[PDB]
Amino acid sequence: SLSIIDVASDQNLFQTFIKEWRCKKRFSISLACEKIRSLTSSKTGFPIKGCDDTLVVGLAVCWGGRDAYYFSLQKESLDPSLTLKDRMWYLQSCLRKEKECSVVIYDFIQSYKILLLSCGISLEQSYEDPKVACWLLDPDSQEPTLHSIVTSFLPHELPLLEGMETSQGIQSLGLNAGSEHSGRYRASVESILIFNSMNQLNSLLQKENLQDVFRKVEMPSQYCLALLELNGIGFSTAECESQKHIMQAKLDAIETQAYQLAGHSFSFTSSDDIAEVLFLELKLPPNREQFSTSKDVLNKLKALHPLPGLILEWRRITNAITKVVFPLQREKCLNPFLGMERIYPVSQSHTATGRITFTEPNIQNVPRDFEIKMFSISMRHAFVPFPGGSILAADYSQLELRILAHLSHDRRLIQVLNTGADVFRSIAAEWKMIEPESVGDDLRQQAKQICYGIIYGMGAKSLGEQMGIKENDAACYIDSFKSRYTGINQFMTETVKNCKRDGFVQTILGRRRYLPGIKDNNPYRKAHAERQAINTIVQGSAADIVKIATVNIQKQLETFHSTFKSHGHREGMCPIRGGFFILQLHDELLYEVAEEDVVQVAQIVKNEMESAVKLSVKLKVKVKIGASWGELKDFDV
DNA sequence: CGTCCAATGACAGCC
DNA sequence: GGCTGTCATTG
Ligand SMILES: Nc1nc2c(ncn2[C@H]2CC[C@@H](COP(=O)(O)OP(=O)(O)OP(=O)(O)O)O2)c(=O)[nH]1
Ligand SMILES: CN(C(=S)Cn1[nH]c2cccc-2c1C(F)(F)F)c1ccccc1
Ligand SMILES: [Mg+2]
Repeated sequence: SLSIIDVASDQNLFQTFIKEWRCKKRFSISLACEKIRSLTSSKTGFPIKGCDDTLVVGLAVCWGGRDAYYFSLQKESLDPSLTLKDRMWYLQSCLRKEKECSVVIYDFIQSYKILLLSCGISLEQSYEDPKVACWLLDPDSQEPTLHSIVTSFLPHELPLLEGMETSQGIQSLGLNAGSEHSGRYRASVESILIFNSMNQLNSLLQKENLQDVFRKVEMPSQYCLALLELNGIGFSTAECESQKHIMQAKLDAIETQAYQLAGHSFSFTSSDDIAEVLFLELKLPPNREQFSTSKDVLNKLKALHPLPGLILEWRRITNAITKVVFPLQREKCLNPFLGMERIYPVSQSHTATGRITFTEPNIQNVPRDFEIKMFSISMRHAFVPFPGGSILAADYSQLELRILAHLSHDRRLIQVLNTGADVFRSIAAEWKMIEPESVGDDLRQQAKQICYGIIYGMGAKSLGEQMGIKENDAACYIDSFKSRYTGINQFMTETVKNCKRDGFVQTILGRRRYLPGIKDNNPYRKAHAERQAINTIVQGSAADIVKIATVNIQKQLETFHSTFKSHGHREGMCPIRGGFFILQLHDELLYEVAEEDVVQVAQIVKNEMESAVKLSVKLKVKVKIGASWGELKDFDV
């Protein structure tokens, strides 16, 4: 059945364990975490950052069968000759290469950060996370749990999870300290399960030709994101508090001016109070198909009364305060080693198309610079580098357009993209009948939504509502698009044809997203899967290229510079040196770079992004350096 | 009965 | 009166 071998209990048992561990090219580990329920428990270990009530008491190692070698990280040991420092030397020796070696870890990112921050050990091997392999086999599946992995890929070992309800809680069984069971038993069971399950997962990856995407792209991306979560992103409380005051002052002016237009005071959060003022008092025309106060209704009423425009601006500013300012100042944390405050978002790579997003908080959703008549409110000014550094931004110009041109072989789109004329400003120039140089960011952003909207199947009705024209007139723009770019339309038709035949779509690297609704009887559900088939290939291939570029940049930074890998590595152990990954923005990479290395990192980042993948269209990359996320300026190198 | 896609998440407003 | 999804925002 099961066998748990406490290797720190005997010297001869420990030396035999180290001698065998140093010969294994593949094994699994699972950290044993327990919570300090009482001071009388007399449990020793390493404290965890954030969860100070939780200790790392040990570690389980498994390299075959149902045998778990528990590595006790407690001060007390049955063999006092094996001091904790001796065990740390041997644990560090076996977790760092000299020599290919693969370590299977469930929730690799958290385990990597805990091993570094709590135990002072930096992993230096090849990493395999089973939850990432489960995502490659089906990007639309539910986020994996230890119980779900065993239920699907190792059903014979299901009784080993009885009693421990935490197996179905996404988080690692050994890392979930909220369990009442010992970390020794939870880690020993998990190491045996994730090791044998990864063998079946690796077999399924090889059958689906995804074993190289797993080792070269996805798992190295997790390592890059692990350094990101260790770095965090700088945060200026003063700048965030300053713009909060400017926004709260504009709200008071709007509320004062709105009440005067209404004749009385009303609640901006109450739609009934808003509907009574506009429709029952101001006698504004209700919508066709309805006392609705949505964004679509208020935009049609802006031209009849100034109050709808004031309500729309109140909601925009209030959203920037209640859902951005408050979470950022709530999640901020002091970093004594850098002498500044930072925010540490958690990455999320279990997405439908392969994009990367962030949680707690979602830095990607920080609002752009929007004008306020009092000026511009730039929430991104609050994100600053460390004293003596600059924030570096490098983004692909139009990555999804250039991938679409490379896949559709459209000679006209390739010709337009090879020319330095902005497509969005050219669309707005034809739209509003203005010169391209006179197109503002608000109009260019509106033309951007129209461009990608039409490409991914937006209908004539929605296009008319976007372009502010009749539905009959909007269908002519779609007809012109399907005639002006016959290569794109041939790509859209063949993709739906191939997805109806295969039942899935493939990105540029081979990742499959299964879309069973492609043959559904419902006309809305069937067309939704058709639009998903077009978008998953383009948007998914863009995510693949960015992940490739991120991995290559990090490989180059760790060779050009012998400094610390992340800000967490400086804490686990000199002025700051190099560039530090802080944020990924789908088609844009943000790095915190010291002022001395700004020029070299900009050249390293730009070269790796342009040479990540070879397409039939040039991958144009722009680099911008500034004193904050909102003060970025063009940097030509 | 809802026809661009992807994503997170605090409140109005529930059923 | 807690429990969603909805309509904010970003790419
Ligand atoms: N389907 C869809 N995709 C979008 C939309 N907006 C952005 N995207 C995708 C396509 C490209 C990717 C990055 O968009 P950006 O906002 O960076 O715009 P861009 O096309 O890169 O141009 P630029 O960076 O010069 O603004 O996000 C949209 O409204 N619909
Ligand atoms: C008729 N038209 C065209 S073709 C503009 N265009 N150029 C593109 C290169 C790649 C996609 C493109 C589009 C698109 F938007 F159609 F998808 C247009 C549509 C709306 C407003 C103004 C012009
Ligand atoms: Mg961009």
